[PDB]
Amino acid sequence: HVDLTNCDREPIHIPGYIQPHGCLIACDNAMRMVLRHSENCGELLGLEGDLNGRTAEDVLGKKLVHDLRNALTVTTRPAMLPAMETDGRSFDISLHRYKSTTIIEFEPSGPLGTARKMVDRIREADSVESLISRTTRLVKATLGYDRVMIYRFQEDGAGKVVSEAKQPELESFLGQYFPASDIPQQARALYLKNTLRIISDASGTRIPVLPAVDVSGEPLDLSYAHLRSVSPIHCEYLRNMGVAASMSISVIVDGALWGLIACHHYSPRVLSMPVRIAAEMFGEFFSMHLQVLKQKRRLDTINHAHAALDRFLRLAAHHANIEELLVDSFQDFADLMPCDGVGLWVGNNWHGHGATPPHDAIPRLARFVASASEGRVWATHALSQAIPEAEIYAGTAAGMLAIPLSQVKSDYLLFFRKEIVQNLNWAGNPEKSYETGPMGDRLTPRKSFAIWKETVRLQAQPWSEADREIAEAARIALVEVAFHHSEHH
Amino acid sequence: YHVDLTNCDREPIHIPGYIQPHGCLIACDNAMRMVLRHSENCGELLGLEGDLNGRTAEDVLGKKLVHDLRNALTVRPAMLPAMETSDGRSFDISLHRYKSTTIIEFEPSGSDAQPLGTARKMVDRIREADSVESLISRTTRLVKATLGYDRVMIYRFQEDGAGKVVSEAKQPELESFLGQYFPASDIPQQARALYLKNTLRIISDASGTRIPVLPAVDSGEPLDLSYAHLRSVSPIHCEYLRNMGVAASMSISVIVDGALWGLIACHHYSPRVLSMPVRIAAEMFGEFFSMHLQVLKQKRRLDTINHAHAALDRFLRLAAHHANIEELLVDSFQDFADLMPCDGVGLWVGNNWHGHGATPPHDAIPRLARFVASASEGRVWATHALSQAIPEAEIYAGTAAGMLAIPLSQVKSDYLLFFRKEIVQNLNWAGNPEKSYETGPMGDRLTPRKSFAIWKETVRLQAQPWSEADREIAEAARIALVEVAFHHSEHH
Ligand SMILES: *C/C=C1/C(=C/C2=NC(=C\c3[nH]c(/C=C4/NC(=O)C(C=C)=C4C)c(C)c3CCC(=O)O)/C(CCC(=O)O)=C2C)NC(=O)[C@H]1C
Ligand SMILES: *C/C=C1/C(=C/C2=NC(=C\c3[nH]c(/C=C4/NC(=O)C(C=C)=C4C)c(C)c3CCC(=O)O)/C(CCC(=O)O)=C2C)NC(=O)[C@H]1C
Ligand SMILES: [Cl-]
Ligand SMILES: [Cl-]
Repeated sequence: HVDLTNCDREPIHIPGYIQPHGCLIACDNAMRMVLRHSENCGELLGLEGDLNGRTAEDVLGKKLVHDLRNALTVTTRPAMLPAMETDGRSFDISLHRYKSTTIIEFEPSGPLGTARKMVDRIREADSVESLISRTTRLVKATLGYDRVMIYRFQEDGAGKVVSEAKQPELESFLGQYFPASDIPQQARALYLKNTLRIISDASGTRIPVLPAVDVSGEPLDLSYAHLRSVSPIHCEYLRNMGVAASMSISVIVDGALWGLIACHHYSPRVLSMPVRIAAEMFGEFFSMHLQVLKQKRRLDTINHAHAALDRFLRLAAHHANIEELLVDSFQDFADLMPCDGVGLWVGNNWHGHGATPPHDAIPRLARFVASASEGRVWATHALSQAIPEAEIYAGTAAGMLAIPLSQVKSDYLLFFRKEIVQNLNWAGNPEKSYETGPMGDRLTPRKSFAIWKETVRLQAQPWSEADREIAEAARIALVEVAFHHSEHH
Repeated sequence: YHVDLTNCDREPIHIPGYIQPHGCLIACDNAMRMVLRHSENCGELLGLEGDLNGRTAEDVLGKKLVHDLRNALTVRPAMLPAMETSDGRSFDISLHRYKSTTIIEFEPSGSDAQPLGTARKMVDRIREADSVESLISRTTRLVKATLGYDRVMIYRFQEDGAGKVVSEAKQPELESFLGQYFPASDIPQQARALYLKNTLRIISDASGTRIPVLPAVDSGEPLDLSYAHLRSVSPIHCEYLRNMGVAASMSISVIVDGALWGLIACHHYSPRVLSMPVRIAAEMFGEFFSMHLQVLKQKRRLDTINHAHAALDRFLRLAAHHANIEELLVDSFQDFADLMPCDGVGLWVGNNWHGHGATPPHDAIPRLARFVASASEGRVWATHALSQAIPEAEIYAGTAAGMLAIPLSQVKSDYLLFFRKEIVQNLNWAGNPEKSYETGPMGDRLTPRKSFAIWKETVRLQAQPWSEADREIAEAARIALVEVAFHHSEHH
């Protein structure tokens, strides 16, 4: 009995049910004997009686067993076998082996070409922004879903809606965030393991797997089964939205879950196997192209930083007073990385530009970095957790990155970021409200957004590994300025 | 016009006026309405009665085939295997438009597997390669075993455009070229341009009777065969191949950062051509090989850069506990040899030398330090040609032909110096010095023995160039050492 108290640990990989848009047979490892079957196998495949204890050869016939045993060699990911002949009827068959069990999934029948056409419309994108923008538009028109979104996962596991294409009558979620808890760890693991997650009907009656628990007390692990049933938590969430069906394409960068291409329909919908194969091929190209553009943007940003710091080094060689040059120059360092403010703290004198803590606050911050830092870059996105008094000015500066200008003096170049809620660009309608089921308003985008805001209260956008690399290049450039100055003075 | 060794550097190999005899070529107007030119062998190969120039493409090829070819041109040349011609027979057709001309190329169809299946099997056998070395090593063995050529080599182009043979799979009776180099002049610029433009270059027969394109000149214009796979071969290269005993070849161009990284060169000692479907597979393999090489290269660069940073960070922590930085460096300098490929390293501080490995003699260092001082703007200075900067350095070029200097001060001419031997000293050539080659009318220039001798002369007194990676690591070392000096001054 899953509810909001235990849905974080719901065993969604072993639900004991499938979705009604196909049927499922579980065989032993050698595909000799039928061990389990979905209750709808008789109806869909035209079979009579309890299929359990019948041979694979009996239930499937000599030909299909021969063909499926061969395909099981290909087994990586599940083998997708569209348009397989049974009675001379056509079934789209998915076949995999996991936990010493052969799972065979059947759909009544109805790729390179569709895939090639989609990939040709994104392969010329030359920015991450351009790729993610055009992808929702392209997937929506090609796969025919009412809404297509892209989420980018944040360092804390929250999702941000970074792209959206939708029917003009729908509310917008663009620029919205949801908390990490909206997608539990087992769901994330399954998104990482499977390219596609299909939900044909959020109000479809689940079909039991017979048996749910076998004679040995083992549940059936449906981790790689596309027909695997959906948490009633998530089904209630979609029903509250008015969503009736979904398909997600997992975006994998550096072997990790970067985000999802989330396709939502406001009526039941399932794509044929051939179209899903195309969507999966599109997903792999999207992921690779995203990873290529992301590397290029990083390289350009690091190179920009180096060229700016080299200009500063050449400039500084012609200056007898380094403190004066920095007082005149420090605001230009704001261009090195995303920040809302920058400041110079040298000889107990403060110079601020943009959104910073007030001069009164800087001694305490300088003191804390001196204590906290081992002479290297020190950075936090949650100043109030380090310095409670920092809560007062969290609206202006919730995040700080500190570059030491000396190992002897408590002098710093300080970068600041606003509370992340202050930089929101949400396209949504705060008047749009949602109906709820027995679990209450927790399972609504409105409440999800409110919960996210509570989790980032008094916090800024985290300092990226790139921001930290740029900060280290700046620390080291400034050491060099100081050294060359002492060499000649 | 006759090509020879004085003008082969500018031979117009894109407009030879001939094709190779393993197919035939029809050139049409941009709309594929009219036949403008044809190879002499079109008559024999396609079974066409009478001169073709002036006829409609539909009259020559039939309405159905021209319809399909028009469609293919609507949807790199188009590779169309097993096309049915008007007389029932199957032809592998290559189709492209260039310089307002449609070029149709024909080969008799055989029996072939789907290219994608062939390509996938090859790709599956290199995709698990986790180093550049493992990829380059296994690729010549795999390609030879798949395509059935007598020799498969990989060349890597050097900074000066020279090729190095970095992988080889061969018949056991053949001479080895592994670890050999050839000078840049062995592949002229227009040949390089065509290796960049075309993934595959096919030579069916290095001694084969050229088939004329009729007419060779139309308006005075020759037929541009830049993208035609049947384009004939320079007499110079055919003579080179005949001298080697090579009768046929196929090269797969390796493209990295939109530049020609190298070739997978397939050589046969008897006339040989692959079917179009196996050539499509070879092209798909080449594309995958290029991408996987780039991924392995990126990981190897990142690992060497991170290894350098980790080592320089250990040194910074170490130095913080040392009152005497000069002494620490005297004790430590040899460890810096581990940052980048080098044959020697030394410390020049306070007119005192300490050397490790292959370095100039102690007496040579003051002249080198003085040179860097006058030539450097207080940043890293590096050369692979010391004697070109300092004539005196020729004396010790065997030991040290290349130097990368890291300045330790802006007010004292103190350096950490890295050295590389003359490149011929680090040669790992698997070849037979007693293997000799017959020659044609152009003489022994067109032989591997003389190619290698010419290369050796182009790099005499020179080392392996310092890579962009080596220079990035040197700059991290310079900066780390500035930081050691500064923190020393802060606390002392
Ligand atoms: C305690 C467990 C909860 C839970 C579980 C599951 N969520 C799953 C998928 C899922 N949930 C959401 C959340 C959203 N928040 C929004 O603000 C919003 C829209 C504006 C959505 C849709 C998302 C985004 C997803 C990802 C799929 C998609 O986008 O379509 C999930 C997996 C379902 C499956 O098996 O396919 C589980 C389990 N959701 C909760 O809210 C909680 C409390
Ligand atoms: C002045 C022009 C010259 C010239 C022209 C061409 N060379 C072409 C191809 C070619 N040439 C070589 C050279 C080699 N040097 C070796 O030492 C060696 C073997 C040990 C070889 C084979 C190479 C490597 C190649 C690349 C193709 C291959 O390796 O199979 C060329 C293009 C031919 C074409 O149309 O396909 C031209 C033109 N070669 C000279 O030596 C000079 C003087
Ligand atoms: Cl749209
Ligand atoms: Cl990103």
